[PDB]
Parts: sequence; structure tokens; C-alpha cells
Amino acid sequence: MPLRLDIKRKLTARSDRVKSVDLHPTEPWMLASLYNGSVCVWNHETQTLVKTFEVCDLPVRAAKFVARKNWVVTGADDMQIRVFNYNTLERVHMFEAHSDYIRCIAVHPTQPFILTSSDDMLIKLWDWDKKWSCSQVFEGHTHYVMQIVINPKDNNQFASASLDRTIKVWQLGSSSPNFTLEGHEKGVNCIDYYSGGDKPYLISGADDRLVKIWDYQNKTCVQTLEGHAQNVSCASFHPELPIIITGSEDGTVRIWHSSTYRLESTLNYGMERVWCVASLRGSNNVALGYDEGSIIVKLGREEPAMSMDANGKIIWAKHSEVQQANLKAMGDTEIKDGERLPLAVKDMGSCEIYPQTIQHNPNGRFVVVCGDGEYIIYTAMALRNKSFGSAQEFAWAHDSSEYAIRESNSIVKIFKNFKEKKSFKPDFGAESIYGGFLLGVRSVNGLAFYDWENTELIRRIEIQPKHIFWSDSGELVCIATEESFFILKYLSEKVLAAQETHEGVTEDGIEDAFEVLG
Amino acid sequence: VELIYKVCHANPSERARFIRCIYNLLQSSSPAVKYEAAGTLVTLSSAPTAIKAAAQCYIDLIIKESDNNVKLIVLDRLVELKEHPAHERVLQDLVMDILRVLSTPDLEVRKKTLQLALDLV
Repeated sequence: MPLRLDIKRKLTARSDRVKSVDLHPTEPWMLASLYNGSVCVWNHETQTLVKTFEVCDLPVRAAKFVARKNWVVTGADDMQIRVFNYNTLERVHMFEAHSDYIRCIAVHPTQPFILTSSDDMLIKLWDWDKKWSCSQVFEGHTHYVMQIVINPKDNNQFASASLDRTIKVWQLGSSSPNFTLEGHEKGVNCIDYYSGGDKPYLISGADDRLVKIWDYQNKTCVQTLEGHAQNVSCASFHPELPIIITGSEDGTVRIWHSSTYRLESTLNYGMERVWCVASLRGSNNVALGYDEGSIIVKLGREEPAMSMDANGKIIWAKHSEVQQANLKAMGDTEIKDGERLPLAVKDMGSCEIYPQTIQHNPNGRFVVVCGDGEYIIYTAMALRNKSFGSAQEFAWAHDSSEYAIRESNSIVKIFKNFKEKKSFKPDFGAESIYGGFLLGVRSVNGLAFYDWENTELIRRIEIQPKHIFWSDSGELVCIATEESFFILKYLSEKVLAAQETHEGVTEDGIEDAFEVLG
Repeated sequence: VELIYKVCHANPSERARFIRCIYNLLQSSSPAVKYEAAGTLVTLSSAPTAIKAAAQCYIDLIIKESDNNVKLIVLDRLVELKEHPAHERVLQDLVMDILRVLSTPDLEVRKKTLQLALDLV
């Protein structure tokens, strides 16, 4: 089922089997805990490795940051959790967290607690402020406690997953698990919550190849996710996007839409055996631990799709008083420029496709919802189906009753009145499109401008753009470029002689028809 | 042999000389908005509140150059972050409110911040 994604490899690092991957609670750093006996952290934005800590000489399964103390907790096959200062580089504390190696650690920023889960079938609580005294010991799990997560609706609650085919929800107060969920059938590798103030969910992953979704409120199993085609090592929920990201020991990661569980993507890397997953709680970074290293990956959807016409129908999709599937929104409010204005939505009629991009017409007569290689046109404020068309991309031009589309045949297309224009068809190839009157099409390390008159190459500007937008006179253009910005002059008369003559080269243009104004 | 006619040409070395050369070609009312000076400068007070407090000072200075009466001391440039349009969205004053403090951030930053509210406005 369609979803705004864009998987990007933010940083990779090669090392012996990383059991845990973490994002720093408040920092842009991601910590991965390796089987090098070392845990290493790298800030995968500037691509700087901030620090490493040698916890043990035998594997460190878990590592997490207790950001407030400016300390990191690690649990290694020393059967200890050792604490270090990540800016004063020394070991803050050393303590025996368990009688066995520590698979996962969870940190409660609001309490002094870390509870750690270990394969001594017990999860123990340590309080950093007491100098890592044992606050509470939880006895409930009768098997290897693979992972621990804290519920974000009550931090006093956590769930622990154990290979005993349950995930047990426990409270701090109570050694014993205050209720048990039987979340899986072939042991539970992982537990995660689907984050938020109104989301009572659990996930279980198991070596029966499957990840299962559970609702902790209702206690039923919402659905079963195919997971992988081999034992699901870990599974987690993405917060923002409706998906579940799972990893398997087959070296494959799969992304599943959390609305029908149909395969959004399968990712392999040449690192293989993907042991863990974790997700950033502020959303759009997930990190996955593999045998041969760790990766931090960045998921797509960073920005919203919307457009403001002149009718006061400012239309978005998703959001409040609007559904994603259907289309709506209005914004007729003019309250003070210094704050964010209300939603001010008024209801808007039918849709039939998903909005990859959803946009009102710039002067208010059309609405366009674009999605899945198709555009559907709905009427400005009535929303009856006006028109239809093809569009992997749709952009309104300046004309906005002429628009540019990428129909993805290797020629950038113009559709006029939502009907295809074949008097427009670049003598460039295409790789991408910029709208406005002279359509910019990017191909062969060039930006070429084409005529909506006879589709000849007017000029080529040798710095490719981000965008072309053309003024509403179509003589002046504003080019968004990595250069920074251009304003160019299209001299109309010069173009008419040049285009007719076709003195403008197929892939290089005529450097006179356009001139660079500034 | 230092001073280039260029922007750069590459590499940390050229880059380090370059901020020296830039300060020459615009000395006028401090650097104002710190150049490539910013990178070393944080480490210069790694102990830990003092960096923010300092940073807050520069940010306040930078906003505007006011009258400069008794505790109205903001230098740097007169317009470069203005103050106070009525069409500016979501306004300059939001950052100005931080500087009004009870302790709203921590004490070192607090002492700097109270002076800094006084200083801009």
C-alpha cells in the first residue's frame, strides 16, 4: 500500500556483531553495542565518531545513554553494567547487573532507573544516583531476557521479552510481572511499544519467522506480520510512519505498512544477519544491528504536501479534520502573524487515490491529488471529478492550467487542461523535471529549458537546478540551484527566431534566446 | 606566506588563515556574527554552563545595537536581526523572553540572561 518513504544510509560502521543499536535520548548520536567488547558511538550527522568505551574484552550486548548524567550504560559478558562519562572519558561506575550477560538496558530519564534484561532470566533495576545500587529485582521471566523497553505512557511500566513465548508487562513496584501477554509462539526476542500518549501497543518478534502486533489495551493480537522469510531476530514500530521495521538473520530488513501489512520494501546491505532494530522516538531514523557491523538509516517523509489557492481552501492531506485517503482543508483565519494560526478547516468532497502530493490550484479552480503514477483532479470547492491524468510527479506551473508532469518515459511532459501536450516533448532525454513556463528538464549534467511552443532547446544552463519556477509573464525565471539562485531573462523575440531556426543544439542549446540576468 | 586573493582554495590550513584574513576585511564593531572562529570557541569553556551563558551574550549583542545606556549595552550591528516588526512571524521576541529569567535555565546562564534582557530592551 503506498507510503512516503526514502531509505538513506546515514552512517555505517563495520565491527563484530552488534547486538544493540540505540539512538542517544536527546543527542544526534547513535550508539551501537558490539561484540568487540567495545561499544562505539558515532554522530551520524557530521560523520564524526564521538567516543568508544571498552566495557569488556568479551562482547557487550547492550548499550544506552543516560543523557542527564552525561553517562552511558553498557552491559557486557562481564555480567556487569559499567558506566562511563562520555565527555570526561573514564569509567563512572562498575557494578554487577546480573548473573549473566546483559542483552538490553532501558533508561528512564524521569526516574534514576535503568532496568536491564539479562539471560539469567531476570531483569534487575539499578539506580544511577545511588551509585548503581540494586533498587529492585524483577523475577518473573523463566527464560533468556532478550530485550527490555519502557512504556512511554507510564515509565514505571516496562515490558521485557524473553524466549519463554511471552512478553510480560511489569511494574517497578512489583518484582513480579503484574500481567503476562503470550505474544509469540517460538519465544519473544523483542518488545517495543508503539510510542505516544495514546498508543497502548506491544510488538513481539519471534524465531518462527514472524513478528506479531498486539494491542495491550484489548489484549488481542491485532495482526501477524510475515516479518521475514527466516527467523525474525527483532521487530520494532516506527512512531511517525505507519510501518513496522523488522530484521532477520537472513541479512534482510523489511518494512511493512501497518494498515494492511503489504511489503513496503526489502533491504539487504552485504552486512547480513540483522539482529536488532530500534527506532528514534522523535522519528525518521531507525538503526539496525548486523553481524558485520551496524548501520544507521534515515527514513523518508520529512516535509508535508500542501497548497494554498486564492479561495482560502488551503489543502493538505492527513492532519486534523481531514483524512489521508480523502481530501480536505481550509484556512480562512488571519489571526496575527507572530503565532501559528488555527487549522480553520472546512470539509471537502471525494477522492479516489492516495496523496503522494495533494495541492490546490494557485488561483482556485482545481484541486489535484497526485498519487501512484496517476493524478486525479477534483473541482476547487465542489470536489467532483473534473479530470484525470498520469503523473509520477505533478507540479502546477505558473499557468496552472498548464502543468508539468513526469510521465517517466524519459521525456518530461506537459499536460494542458489535464490532457497530454505532445507539442511538448524535450529533445533532451529526462532525468527530472522543474515546472514553470520554460520547462526545465535535467539530463546529461545539464538543465535544458523547453518551449511550450515547439519543444526546441532554448538554452541549457550548466548548473542543474533544484527548481525552476517562471514568473507569470514567462520572461523572468527563478532558478533554485546548488549555485544558490539565478534570475534569467527569456527574451521572447530572440527565442522565436532561435526556436524556429532550431539553432539551439539537442543537448547544449543556443546560448542566446535566454540570457543570465543575475 | 599568508593572505590569499581568493575565497580559499581548500584544506583546514588555508581555512584557518582565511578567518584571520576575513576579520581584516571587516573589523567594524567586533566580528558581530562569528566567522570560523565558532569551532575552537566552544571548547574554550568546556566546563559547561559557561559556553551557553557566553553564547547567549553574543546572540543578544547581535540582535541589535540599542541606545547603550545603563545596562542597555547591546553593541554589534544595528540591523542584522532587527527588533520588532508587527508582520514578522513568529517574531524576534520569543528569543528575547528566554533572557527574562527567574532561573529558567541554570544559574550561570541566569545571571548572564537577566543582564541580557535588560541590555536589548
